[PDB]
Amino acid sequence: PWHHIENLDLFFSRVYNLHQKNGFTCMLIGEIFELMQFLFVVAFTTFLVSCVDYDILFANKVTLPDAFLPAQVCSARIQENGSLITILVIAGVFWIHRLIKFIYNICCYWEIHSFYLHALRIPMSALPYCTWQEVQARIVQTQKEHQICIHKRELTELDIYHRILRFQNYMVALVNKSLLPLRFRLPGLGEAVFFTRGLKYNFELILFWGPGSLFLNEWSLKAEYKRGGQRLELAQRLSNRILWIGIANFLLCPLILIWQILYAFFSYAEVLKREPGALGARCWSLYGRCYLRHFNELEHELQSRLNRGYKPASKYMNCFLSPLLTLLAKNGAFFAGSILAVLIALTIYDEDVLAVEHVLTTVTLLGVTVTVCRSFIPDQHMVFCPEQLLRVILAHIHYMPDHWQGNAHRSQTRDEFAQLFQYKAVFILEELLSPIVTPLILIFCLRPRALEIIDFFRNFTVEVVGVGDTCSFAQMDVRQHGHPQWLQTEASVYQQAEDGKTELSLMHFAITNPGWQPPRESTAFLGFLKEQVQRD
Amino acid sequence: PWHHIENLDLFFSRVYNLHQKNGFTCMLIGEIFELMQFLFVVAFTTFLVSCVDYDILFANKVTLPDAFLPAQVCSARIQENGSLITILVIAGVFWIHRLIKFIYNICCYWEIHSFYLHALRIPMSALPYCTWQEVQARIVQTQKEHQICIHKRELTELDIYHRILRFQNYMVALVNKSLLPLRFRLPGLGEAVFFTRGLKYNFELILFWGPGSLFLNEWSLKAEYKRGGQRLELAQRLSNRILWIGIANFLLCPLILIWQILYAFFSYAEVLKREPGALGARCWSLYGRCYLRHFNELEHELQSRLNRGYKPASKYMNCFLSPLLTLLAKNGAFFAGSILAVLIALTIYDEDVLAVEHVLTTVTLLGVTVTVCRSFIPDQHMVFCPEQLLRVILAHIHYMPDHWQGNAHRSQTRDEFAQLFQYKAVFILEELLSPIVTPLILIFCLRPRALEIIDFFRNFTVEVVGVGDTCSFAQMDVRQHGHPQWLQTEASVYQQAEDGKTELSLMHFAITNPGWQPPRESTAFLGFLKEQVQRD
Amino acid sequence: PWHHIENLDLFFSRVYNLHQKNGFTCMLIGEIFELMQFLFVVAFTTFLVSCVDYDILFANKVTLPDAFLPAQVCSARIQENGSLITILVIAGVFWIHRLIKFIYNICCYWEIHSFYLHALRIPMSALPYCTWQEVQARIVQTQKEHQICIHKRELTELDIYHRILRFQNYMVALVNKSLLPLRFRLPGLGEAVFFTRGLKYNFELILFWGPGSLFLNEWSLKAEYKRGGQRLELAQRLSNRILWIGIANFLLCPLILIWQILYAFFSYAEVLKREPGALGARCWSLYGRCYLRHFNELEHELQSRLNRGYKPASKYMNCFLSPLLTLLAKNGAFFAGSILAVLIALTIYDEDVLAVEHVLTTVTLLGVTVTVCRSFIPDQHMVFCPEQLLRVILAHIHYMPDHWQGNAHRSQTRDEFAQLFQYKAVFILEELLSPIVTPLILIFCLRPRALEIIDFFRNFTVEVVGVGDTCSFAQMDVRQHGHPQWLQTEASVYQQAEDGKTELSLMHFAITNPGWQPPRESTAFLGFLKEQVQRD
Ligand SMILES: CCCCCCCCCCC(CCCCCCCCCC)(CO[C@H]1O[C@@H](CO)[C@H](O[C@@H]2O[C@@H](CO)[C@H](O)[C@@H](O)[C@@H]2O)[C@@H](O)[C@@H]1O)CO[C@H]1O[C@@H](CO)[C@H](O[C@@H]2O[C@@H](CO)[C@H](O)[C@@H](O)[C@@H]2O)[C@@H](O)[C@H]1O
Ligand SMILES: CCCCCCCCCCC(CCCCCCCCCC)(CO[C@H]1O[C@@H](CO)[C@H](O[C@@H]2O[C@@H](CO)[C@H](O)[C@@H](O)[C@@H]2O)[C@@H](O)[C@@H]1O)CO[C@H]1O[C@@H](CO)[C@H](O[C@@H]2O[C@@H](CO)[C@H](O)[C@@H](O)[C@@H]2O)[C@@H](O)[C@H]1O
Ligand SMILES: CCCCCCCCCCC(CCCCCCCCCC)(CO[C@H]1O[C@@H](CO)[C@H](O[C@@H]2O[C@@H](CO)[C@H](O)[C@@H](O)[C@@H]2O)[C@@H](O)[C@@H]1O)CO[C@H]1O[C@@H](CO)[C@H](O[C@@H]2O[C@@H](CO)[C@H](O)[C@@H](O)[C@@H]2O)[C@@H](O)[C@H]1O
Ligand SMILES: CCCCCCCCCCC(CCCCCCCCCC)(CO[C@H]1O[C@@H](CO)[C@H](O[C@@H]2O[C@@H](CO)[C@H](O)[C@@H](O)[C@@H]2O)[C@@H](O)[C@@H]1O)CO[C@H]1O[C@@H](CO)[C@H](O[C@@H]2O[C@@H](CO)[C@H](O)[C@@H](O)[C@@H]2O)[C@@H](O)[C@H]1O
Ligand SMILES: CCCCCCCCCCC(CCCCCCCCCC)(CO[C@H]1O[C@@H](CO)[C@H](O[C@@H]2O[C@@H](CO)[C@H](O)[C@@H](O)[C@@H]2O)[C@@H](O)[C@@H]1O)CO[C@H]1O[C@@H](CO)[C@H](O[C@@H]2O[C@@H](CO)[C@H](O)[C@@H](O)[C@@H]2O)[C@@H](O)[C@H]1O
Ligand SMILES: CCCCCCCCCCC(CCCCCCCCCC)(CO[C@H]1O[C@@H](CO)[C@H](O[C@@H]2O[C@@H](CO)[C@H](O)[C@@H](O)[C@@H]2O)[C@@H](O)[C@@H]1O)CO[C@H]1O[C@@H](CO)[C@H](O[C@@H]2O[C@@H](CO)[C@H](O)[C@@H](O)[C@@H]2O)[C@@H](O)[C@H]1O
Repeated sequence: PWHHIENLDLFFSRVYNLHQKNGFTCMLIGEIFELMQFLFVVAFTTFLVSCVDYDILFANKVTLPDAFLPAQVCSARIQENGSLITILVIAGVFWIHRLIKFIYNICCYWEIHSFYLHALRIPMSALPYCTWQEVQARIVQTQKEHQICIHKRELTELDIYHRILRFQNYMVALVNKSLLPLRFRLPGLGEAVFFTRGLKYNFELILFWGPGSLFLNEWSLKAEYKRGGQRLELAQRLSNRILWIGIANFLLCPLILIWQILYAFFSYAEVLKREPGALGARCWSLYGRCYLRHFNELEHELQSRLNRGYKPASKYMNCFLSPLLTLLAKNGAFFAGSILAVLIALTIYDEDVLAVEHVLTTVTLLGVTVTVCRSFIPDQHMVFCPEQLLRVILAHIHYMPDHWQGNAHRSQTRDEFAQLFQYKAVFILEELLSPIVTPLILIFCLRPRALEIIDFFRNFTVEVVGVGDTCSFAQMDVRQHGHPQWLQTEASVYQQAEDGKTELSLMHFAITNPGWQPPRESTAFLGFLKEQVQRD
Repeated sequence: PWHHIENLDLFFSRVYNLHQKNGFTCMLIGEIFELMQFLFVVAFTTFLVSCVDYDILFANKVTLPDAFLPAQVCSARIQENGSLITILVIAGVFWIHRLIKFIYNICCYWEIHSFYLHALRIPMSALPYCTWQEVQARIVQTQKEHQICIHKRELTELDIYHRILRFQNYMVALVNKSLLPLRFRLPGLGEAVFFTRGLKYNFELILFWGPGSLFLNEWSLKAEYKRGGQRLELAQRLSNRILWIGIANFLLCPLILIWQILYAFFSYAEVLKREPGALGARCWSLYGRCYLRHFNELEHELQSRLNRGYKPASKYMNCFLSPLLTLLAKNGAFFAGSILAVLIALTIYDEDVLAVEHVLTTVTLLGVTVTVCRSFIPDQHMVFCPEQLLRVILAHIHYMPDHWQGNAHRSQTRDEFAQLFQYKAVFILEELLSPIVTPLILIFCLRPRALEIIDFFRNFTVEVVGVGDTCSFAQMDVRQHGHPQWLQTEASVYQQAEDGKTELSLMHFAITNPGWQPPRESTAFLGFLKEQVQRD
Repeated sequence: PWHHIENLDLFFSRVYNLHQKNGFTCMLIGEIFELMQFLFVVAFTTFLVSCVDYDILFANKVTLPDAFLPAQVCSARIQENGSLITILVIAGVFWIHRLIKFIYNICCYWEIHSFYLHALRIPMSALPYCTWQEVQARIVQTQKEHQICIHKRELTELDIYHRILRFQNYMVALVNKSLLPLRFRLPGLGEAVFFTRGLKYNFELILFWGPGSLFLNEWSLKAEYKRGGQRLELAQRLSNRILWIGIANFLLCPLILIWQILYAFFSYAEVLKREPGALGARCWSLYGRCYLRHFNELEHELQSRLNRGYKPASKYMNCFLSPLLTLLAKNGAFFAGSILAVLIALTIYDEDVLAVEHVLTTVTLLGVTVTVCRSFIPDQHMVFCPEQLLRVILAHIHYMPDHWQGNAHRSQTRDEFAQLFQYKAVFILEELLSPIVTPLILIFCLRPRALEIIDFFRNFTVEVVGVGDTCSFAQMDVRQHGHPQWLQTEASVYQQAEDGKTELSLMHFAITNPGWQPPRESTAFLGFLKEQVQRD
């Protein structure tokens, strides 16, 4: 609760994170569990590889520990493996770095916990039931007593938003203006979108937080990037920086590939054996979390919007069925159910139809076949309405390409709605492929864009008095960043928010935070909008 | 895409069918699968009857093909069966007729495929996502360039409807005016309705397409039926025709009975072993598909209406529970679950309670008993609302007897809503009974109505300039076929659409096809209706 | 259908009960089943205790009846048990009393059956589909012909309500004004509510129907309780009466405890073995059936309101999840699914991984663990809205504390909504604990309130001309029993309906029974309410 604290972006971010992971104790436990999962994957894997005698386990009454070798021998058997010892040393160094960051993080989170209890007065018991809106209103009222925000002003409830979301507004504006290569033209497929967790991590490590990034403070852009001249040498320097970060990625490829595979296998294989159709359900697509996101939108508001609108979207995606697969399913079900009905009537009649060379395996395989086909057979009496489903999905989601509203029922619309909605299986596949795909996209597809990235960060970076250097769009300025088709805008092409992000983002903010005082242009815009809504 | 083609009814029907079975390839495959199902049922059955040595299979390690007899012996064993060889010869003749019709059909469908691609310009890829409305608008715009409709006029979008649905409007009007015996008074039951697939096939074979039917062209009624005189000799001729068609049915009874038995056995026996309650779900009742159908309503519009309104109807049917069966279920569940809980506690305690003469079979039978009873026990906390359920079911369905709206909750209403909604099990039973029941209804209950059928076809058959001879009701003429209670109508009794079919059918058509230009009386009617709706 | 019958409260109650248990036959069967369940529990239990030779059954091919001992020995083995014979004699005396009451009840119900058939003219076939509203309208029209209601007036449709619900309105008003101890302050828990079936039975046996109750006739209060004086001696007499009834409860404690144990064991043990999560579903809480109930509300109207509003309430209760349990579930699922995926991959690879000392039991236990955790893991994409859920729950339920409407999302609101909504498991536990808890609450917590109970029954008991002595609140008088905050009321504190029961109860009655003629003040109140609703 200190006066003139430190970097305020971090303080506010930590406060927000403490509200999200409901309380200090919960958060501490969550982090500890996160550290134990890594160590368990690595140690379980190295135990399975190195200490277990599979031959005795398989064939050659045997108790479980009859397989395991004694530690006095496991240590020697794992030590005489240069590749394994090297992977373990790199894994242990990453782990120790993560454990040290965790200790430092909890030592800094006890300070936020004391902030809550003593200056906000929200006990950790009343924190899960507490409405981040109420939390930040407490903070804004506290700004008087326990002084913060070194010496600029009183907090204005959007400052906190800018502090928590400075780099995320930059990502939103980068992806919104089609920098940052995502679309690819694969042979044998349409234009794929490849945006993963590792790729966005690399983009942020290149642009925002690193040794030689664009930013020096975490709230101020380096002084040269604001200068119009010397843009070409800056572009060359950025290109070399991203080249070498891509090469580090290419060299770390084997280790991250191993991690993604062990790890994929340690959860999704269980789910596969249980319910193989859980991976046929669809998830909201990291590209799509960044596309459908308003500018100053905290994570919980985006996710509330995203799951309010999830079941409409599943009803839409299941409308759409291929006739050929449906017919193949129907008829395979007929023929398999016929042979199975005959074999079942026989095994019921005499009961010795069973234990005939292949009858039992045949019954089981035929049952699996009938079940798969019946899962592919659409439910008769299914209401097919892709227009109203798309209308309600939009009402929850707020952003959609413009060539969707008319032709809701075509393959073009369905095909690029799957850009946003994504079978979970292609998610797991796409997270597996990112170790081997991220370096080459990073080296080849982004380095040509470095001169456009430099011009973005020079052109769209405003200095706001209290917060520092923020994105130019996240101001929610209807002027200078509007879009003439949605709407007064003093914005030409290249200087405009594409899918209506400025207008819809300002509306979403004004609706979610009713306490905020809207500037002149924003107030006039919202008033004219309300007049048009109530009039028309 | 030819000029002055052929019979246009067939051309249009084929075009519509090609749109429905989404594309030529899909349709071809579907027909091939339809041909392979027949051949598989017959060949699998004759293999099970004739080639398999059940004794060795049952009792007397044995591989599966140890049962089968060698073909050099299967041929002789199937050939020395006069009944089997005769059934196989009749089956093979029906098959060859169906295969020849299939070859002719695909040779005629390649012409419709070329029509699409070259004159409509809708590739087979864009056809599943294509909206029959858009397809027929293409057709109506094409009528200028690739000339069709030999020489009468330009197409008016209702001509295509009449062409595709000429005989189906006749069936709708026949069933609507209570010709065509459907209601029967069985002893021990209420008035049953027996309308099947085979019965309607026989009605159409008698009336519409045959050697000596009412129609000579497929678009023109024979010349004598338009004459008022000689009605009695025509009635006698029709009565003799239907007598001999009924006798052909009675003679073919054994073969169609065998077909229905086998074919139901295969599929529904599999479903029975899987989920015996799937046959307790209810389907929309061939009588009911013809009762709830508007006049000029293509199959996909009826089915869209029928499944939009399916779940309300299931919620209605499950409201209604017999108290005696509910009480018997509750108490049988109590006593069975009590004995099973005791036996389960014992088998858990010692684990040797099992392998006691009858304990395991008792546990299994008691589990089945508890599950059946719990399925019959209504869900407590079930909202019982048969008035609003009937209101929404009507909103989807549009046609309901008039003595339903008040007493939605009685046994009279539920009992004759099951005329339309029909357990799937009574559907399979009613399709099994049709081989043995259709000849006797056809000989006894319809031959007395022949003089009324002749008067129907003489009185209600208009000659419309472009289309030929169509039903008089399907014109959707508010005059001369109205109903005074629904509504100006110059229609007395016997000359009126009963359940409001004219008014509601004209409204449904005007709503589904917004491009159609409504005649004077229809326009005035729809305008007055809109004024009354917006006023009241 | 007799003229000047008997006590009319009983006649009307019986008529209502006959309508509820749909018909005489159904009702008779239900009662017979109720008698057979008691006898079966007792006889099955005494057979399991006394006649079965568990040693031979467990260890020492054996047919089931090899366990049972011959009756010539079972009689002697059950007779030489003083405790068992005593429990059986008390059980048989209670049974014989119940059988005698059943015979008398059906001999009195044949009279109501003849009443229906001959004076109301509703056959038992048309009775399940018959709408108690229609039944009582028949009754009110019958009041002219088959004369009833000895000589006061014609029936006014609220008289029947008072007759059926005289003592239940008293319970509603007792619980509504916080007499009748329900809230308790347990250590280690919040303020528990303990209101069971046995406790309310004891309250009614003390107050309403007994040897020396408050009422002498069933429709008239004893003459002394109307007198202001002698209140202290009446309070002492009531205190002694409730002391001795509590002591009878304390002495009968072992037998009712045995009954509850057995009876819960049978049914809920079966359900436990089947679906252990059925006991995690929530039920509407005997306290809560009495709290949410309007004054003159028959049982079926309350239950219709209670299940119309059940699924909203379950959606509310499940949008509250503890973060710590959710995190523990997620991570236990991870670690268990990881070890199980490894063991499953091994058993798939070689198939002899199985039959290794503990692998199969480990796979089963791990599967149970993963399933339990996945049940505790909240469904991602779950819409969390406790404000609109509470709004719709209120719309169905009509009564709620006033400090709920604002903070729908807190632990205070959830914690005292579980007062009304109650896991089924705590219901079964709370019905088990009532034999041992009811005597001590009855002796200690209610005897101090006897002087307030006397003042309640003296102050709030009006003599209405046709019905006799009814509760003062159940008149639905907006004056003299209103509440100034809801609303003209001439009611001070202690003389007012707390949660708005008078106003909302009068509204519910006027809406459910549209035929009733509302008195002056009630009519003016309802009119002003309608004017305010349509105005604001
Ligand atoms: C110049 C060099 C550049 C090279 C850079 C490489 C970039 C890619 C590296 C990827 C990696 C390196 C680890 C490799 C280990 C090697 C050891 C050898 C192993 C041999 C045996 C770190 O990278 C992750 O780090 C995260 C931050 O830690 C980032 O998100 C930040 O996180 C927060 C901040 O605390 C804030 O929310 C915010 O700041 C960011 O959102 C991620 O964006 C990033 O992918 C892997 O860590 C990852 O593990 C995966 C599960 O595989 C985790 O999955 C997630 O959570 C699971 C449930 O828990 C679910 O299962 C899974 O569905 C879910 O998705 C990831 O979350 C991540 O933890
Ligand atoms: C040739 C030079 C190369 C040297 C190594 C650098 C390699 C490049 C990355 C280095 C990297 C991890 C390694 C990447 C993971 C690899 C995955 C696979 C690897 C194994 C397969 C270590 O990060 C720091 O580690 C420090 C030591 O631990 C180093 O000491 C330095 O010197 C000392 C004195 O001068 C200083 O006192 C000391 O403070 C310095 O830090 C630093 O050099 C380094 O920057 C960066 O990761 C991390 O960056 C941070 C922001 O920084 C990210 O911030 C998160 O999100 C932001 C929200 O907006 C906010 O930032 C923040 O709210 C949030 O927490 C994290 O999400 C996190 O991901
Ligand atoms: C003077 C003499 C009069 C005698 C007339 C008899 C009238 C009754 C005969 C009935 C029969 C004779 C076959 C007997 C074989 C004997 C061989 C011996 C066997 C010994 C071993 C033909 O009759 C059917 O023919 C159809 C046309 O082919 C008709 O519909 C037309 O169809 C289209 C046009 O192509 C157009 O849509 C339109 O024009 C009509 O809608 C049907 O109405 C008619 O029932 C049987 O065929 C039938 O098989 C059944 C499944 O049993 C099929 O079931 C349907 O599809 C299944 C999924 O695929 C499902 O399982 C099933 O749920 C579903 O219901 C039927 O569809 C039908 O194919
Ligand atoms: C004592 C005389 C008796 C002779 C036999 C006739 C027996 C009566 C029916 C004969 C029957 C099948 C047999 C019934 C099935 C039996 C089931 C059980 C049987 C085994 C247990 C064969 O139909 C034709 O077969 C031809 C040869 O294959 C014959 O050759 C003739 O002579 C040549 C030169 O003069 C000519 O060139 C040749 O074109 C002639 O056809 C014809 O006689 C016969 O009409 C009719 O079935 C079929 O009728 C057609 C419309 O016709 C129905 O149309 C469908 O729906 C309509 C949509 O609106 C439209 O029509 C159409 O869009 C659609 O496709 C079909 O749904 C279909 O069902
Ligand atoms: C001075 C002395 C005072 C002492 C008073 C004690 C007060 C508590 C006694 C409790 C007891 C004494 C029996 C003990 C047997 C001892 C024999 C020895 C056994 C050794 C081996 C009678 O008490 C019950 O009697 C009922 C009336 O009969 C009362 O409700 C009235 O009922 C109607 C009127 O007919 C009218 O609706 C109305 O008037 C009241 O609503 C109940 O409120 C009362 O609890 C037990 O009876 C009970 O059995 C339980 C199931 O355990 C029954 O459960 C219910 O139905 C089940 C499905 O059927 C379900 O499973 C269960 O979920 C459900 O809850 C109860 O319903 C009840 O029948
Ligand atoms: C030291 C004296 C003690 C003597 C014994 C009395 C003990 C106290 C209760 C006695 C009790 C059962 C015992 C309690 C259960 C115990 C559970 C565990 C026990 C074993 C562990 C027997 O009830 C009666 O039984 C009679 C004989 O069978 C007795 O004969 C008497 O003398 C004769 C000539 O003068 C008379 O002709 C004869 O008519 C007298 O009845 C009476 O004394 C007794 O009142 C009362 O239970 C019952 O009360 C009735 C209303 O009364 C309740 O009414 C129900 O709900 C009401 C709706 O608003 C309405 O009333 C009604 O619509 C409905 O039906 C019932 O729900 C029911 O529960």
